[PDB]
Amino acid sequence: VKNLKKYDKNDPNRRVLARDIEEANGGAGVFNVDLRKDWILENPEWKYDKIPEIF
Amino acid sequence: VMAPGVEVEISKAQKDELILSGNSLEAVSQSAADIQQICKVRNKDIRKFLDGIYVSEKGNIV
Amino acid sequence: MRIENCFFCGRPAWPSKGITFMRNDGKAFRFCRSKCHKNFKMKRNPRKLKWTKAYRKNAGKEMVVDSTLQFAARRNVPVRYNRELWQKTLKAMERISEIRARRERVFYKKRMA
Amino acid sequence: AKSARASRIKENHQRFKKNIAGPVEAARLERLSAKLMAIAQASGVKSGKSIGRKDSSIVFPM
Amino acid sequence: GSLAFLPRKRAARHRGRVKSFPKDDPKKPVHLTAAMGYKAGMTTIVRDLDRPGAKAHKKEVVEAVTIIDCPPMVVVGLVGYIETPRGLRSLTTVWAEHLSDEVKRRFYKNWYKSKKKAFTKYAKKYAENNGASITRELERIKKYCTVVRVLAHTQIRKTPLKQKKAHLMEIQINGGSVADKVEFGRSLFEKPVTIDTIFEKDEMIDVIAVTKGHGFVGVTARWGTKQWTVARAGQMGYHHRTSVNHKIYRIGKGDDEANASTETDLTKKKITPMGGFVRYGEVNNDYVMIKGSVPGVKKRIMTLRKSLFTHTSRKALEKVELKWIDTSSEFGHGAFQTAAEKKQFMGTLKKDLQTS
Amino acid sequence: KRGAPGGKLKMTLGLPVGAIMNCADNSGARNLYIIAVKGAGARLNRLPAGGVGDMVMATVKKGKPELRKKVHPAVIVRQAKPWKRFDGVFLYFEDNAGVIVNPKGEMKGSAITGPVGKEAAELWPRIASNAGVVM
Amino acid sequence: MAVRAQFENSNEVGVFATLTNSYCLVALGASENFYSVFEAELQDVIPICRTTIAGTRIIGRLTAGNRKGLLVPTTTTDQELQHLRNSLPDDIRIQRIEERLSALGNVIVCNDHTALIHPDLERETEEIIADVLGVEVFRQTIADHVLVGSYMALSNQGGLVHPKTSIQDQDELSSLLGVPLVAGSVNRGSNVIGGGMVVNDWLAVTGLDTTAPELSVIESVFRLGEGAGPGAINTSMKNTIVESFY
RNA sequence: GUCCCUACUGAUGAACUCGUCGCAAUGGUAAUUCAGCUUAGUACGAGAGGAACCGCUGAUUCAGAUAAUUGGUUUUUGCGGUUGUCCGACCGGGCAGUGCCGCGAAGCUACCAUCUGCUGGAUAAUGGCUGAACGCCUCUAAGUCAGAAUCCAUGCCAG
Ligand SMILES: [Zn+2]
Repeated sequence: VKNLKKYDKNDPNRRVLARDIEEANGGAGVFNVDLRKDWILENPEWKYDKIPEIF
Repeated sequence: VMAPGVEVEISKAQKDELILSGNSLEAVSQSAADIQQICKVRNKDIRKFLDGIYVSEKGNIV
Repeated sequence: MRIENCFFCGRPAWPSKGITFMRNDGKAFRFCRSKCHKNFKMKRNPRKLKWTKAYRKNAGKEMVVDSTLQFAARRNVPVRYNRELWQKTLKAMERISEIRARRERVFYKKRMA
Repeated sequence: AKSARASRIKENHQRFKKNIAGPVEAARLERLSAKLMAIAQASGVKSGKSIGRKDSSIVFPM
Repeated sequence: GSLAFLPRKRAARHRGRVKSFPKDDPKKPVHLTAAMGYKAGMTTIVRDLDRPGAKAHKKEVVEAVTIIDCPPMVVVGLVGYIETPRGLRSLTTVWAEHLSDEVKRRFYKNWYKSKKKAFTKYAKKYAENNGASITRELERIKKYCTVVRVLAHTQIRKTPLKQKKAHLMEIQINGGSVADKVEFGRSLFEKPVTIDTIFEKDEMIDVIAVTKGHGFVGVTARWGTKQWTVARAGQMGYHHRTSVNHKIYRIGKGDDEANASTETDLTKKKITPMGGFVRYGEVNNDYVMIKGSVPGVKKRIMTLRKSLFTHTSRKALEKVELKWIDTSSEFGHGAFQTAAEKKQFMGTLKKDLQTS
Repeated sequence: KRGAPGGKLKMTLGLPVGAIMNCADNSGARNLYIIAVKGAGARLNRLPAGGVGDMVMATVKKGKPELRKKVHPAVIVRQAKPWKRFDGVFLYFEDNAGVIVNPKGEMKGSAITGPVGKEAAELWPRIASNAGVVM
Repeated sequence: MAVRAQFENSNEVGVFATLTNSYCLVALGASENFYSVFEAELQDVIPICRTTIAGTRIIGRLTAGNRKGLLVPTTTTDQELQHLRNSLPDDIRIQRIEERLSALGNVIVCNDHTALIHPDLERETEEIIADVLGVEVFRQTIADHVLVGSYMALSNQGGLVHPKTSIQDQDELSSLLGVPLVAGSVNRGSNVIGGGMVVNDWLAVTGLDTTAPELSVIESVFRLGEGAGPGAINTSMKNTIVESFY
């Protein structure tokens, strides 16, 4: 936190930010969020896998 | 969409200005009118909101 | 998703099937059929009605002490996703199901001895 | 509320048709027609090349 | 009621007709417009919804879906129409050779006592060097027609129905020159065409059917009350309807043996409910699984056709991730997906000991 | 601003106009008498009705005399008539119950006795904050 | 630092957010404005999880936890639980509790050393909280309001309490906790502090209707921003508080 | 203190050999309002306050269907309990115009349940382009551009 840089909307090389990501990839009612993008598993390829629920 | 035979350019002589030239005066003028009509304010104040595309000069290329 | 169990009779309660009763004390009452709901509303004892798992367990019509039933229970502590873990779990579920079938066959044989 | 037959609503529908559904349905049709093609390819008078005659009224009988 | 569904009359035909195919342009690839199927029933599912902007976004929702038994249809003909100042006119039709007994039953009304003599001379026209005349008919279609349709019939003897008479209809070919469409149909002669070949998953379609009859019913139910504008008593039900925008959620292959299995439910089970569809039976063929309610009773003939207009909604551009399909009994309050699950839940029984 | 909630999905309405319900907060009111609902569409001979999460107008039939003085707005919290939630779950409560709220959506009381409807908690943040059991 | 934000158009950020010293939970809905302000304030220092519990957006009033653990009601589904587990590092322990008062964010306030609970919680829930959160659990009613999670917000630097709390009770709570406490309001006169504000040791998010005097009180008591200091309220800002909230 | 013809609404139908697949003259014609999200605490504003176009998601009414689920309905007189009387008693049953009660499939229903409701052209008020009448000027006289939930049609029902 003390090693961070304060966010400002005018700096050229600012942080990307999810607002900018959704504005680039559609809008507020069109962007589809990937809920598994931040999944921290053991093997990174196990993301986007259909976990069985009923057998 | 301009009529066939009318060329429109962003000319670098003055700022925020657009040149619309051609051979058919009717087509040129109608294209200018179409742009001016497409950019018109609604439900605002005419005396306070003063933005749009307007015909500034009329004449000949040569 | 999840497979629920009927509060009254214990049959598998699948999505859409049944009515859920929310009592004012804060506990939820999930039923699998209108039969179960109406029995609960007329306040009969599932421990007395003979077509219920409560009655059958009370009267010892089913096996209740076995590792094949200790292996499955509700989990309140999540485990991090692991493909080997889920696949091996599925195979273990198959093994457990057939072992349970054989044990229940033996139990009902012993009851009908 | 804008009517379902409003001109602005029709124009918005036209844009949506032309910029999303167009490409999506084009790809879908390409795949489907590929499958159709897979299943499908799974003297003039005396030969039929010259299309001749097989075997109330508009005019008054004379 | 609505003055748009009047003269409130019984449907003139049981099959139900398309009445409009989507407009055709040569730039698209060659394809067929419509298909046929038989209503088997309807069931319950759970879909992981991805509707950005909805409160059920990234949530599981329970939906009702209608199941249509769709055995592959057989192409047996090709019809060519011309444009005239009075409309479209069927210039000529050329059939296939070796027609089936079911389509010949369609042609006949008392099939049992009849000498089954339909299209025999036409087959002789193929075989006895009148193929010149047949090619002449094909070339007439090539050089004079503007729209081409293909004659196709269903397979009752695969559908679990007491009926034996099939159903013919013309499916319009779109996307190409008339020559390309003629070659396509001629090559499609004597070949089965599948529903996964005509449609596919995620696609909204239009369903043409005859909604169920209820006989002479008064105004209270006929219109919904407390000159043609005044509510009158008469026939209510058995009405031709074209219902639009129904999402195709799944196409099951019939021979898959795991039609009802999803990537979430690892149960090797098929679409047919435990005990069979009530009043219908089992679905052993290709089946179409579509959202919502659809006109028609069980085992009724149904027409499935492509949308007339390119879609304007995000519900038509969405993927459908299925979680599970209900296979419990429709004959009562069923709670078991499979007989194996029922046996495992209830244990072994007295008749089990007596038989074993 | 009319107290019509936004984004609410369809549910079966269980409390019509002229309906007596319990009061779930410690505001001192015991029962409420729904006389009007917000967002209703006037069609001939139909009595308007409201479901869990709808704002209504009610007169306190019994309770605190300060509250038995004016027509108060109220968000209805519990519904005895069964309704379906989009997860396919049909459910109902033991009684019909609501809480006194201002037109902005803020409660006069400080606590809610009994459980709260999930739709009401989602629709009104203050009820979600003053609720103890949410199902 | 103290920032003002709105979830969708609502000033109650505590209903839709849960901020701790090792993770942040954000309600999922429509746009990414709320997640984005939280991310711009926490640029990947700690994970942020877009989560739903029981198909609701009230995750802030439904979940309680600190940097050592997270507790969710029994109504939480296995999918949501697994989402939380995959999103959060293994150094945080997540559990579902079978409490009748399923409004966990309303019945529990917890800093990283102590927790204060609704007096009618079950004993088993008490040991579960004391074990998972790793805190000393005390039962108390704040300003005679039995929902501590709704009527008080706590951090390891301080704690802001219902505006109508007695001085004796405030002193007793301060002694029992170990941090400074101040009686203040959020969102221009709102008493629901927990529902209108989320705070950790270095970040607070309030509603957009939070006035300047009360935002300065928040920054001061929670030591957010330069010097801060709970004492400055009693020295530098008295005139402001007396003139504004007379 | 004076059951008939016809209109309308549906249903059959002779002759054109029976049948299958079609076309479409003409007639009918359908959707409606609100809200929420983003735009945006933005434009605008001293302050207090505070929009809109595109894009997205729901709800009211209306219309047409449908029954997976969930209620209701029971002559399934299907099963069980129970009152009075009777068949000598048990068992098994009759009678009480369906004795009474509980559950109850199937069918039927229900904005008490669920699904679906679609696009081109030409216009009015009006705003324009070129340009006479009238050596200025002028949207009009010749010519022409846009534009309303309007008009005519497609989609839809009948044939
Ligand atoms: Zn049950």
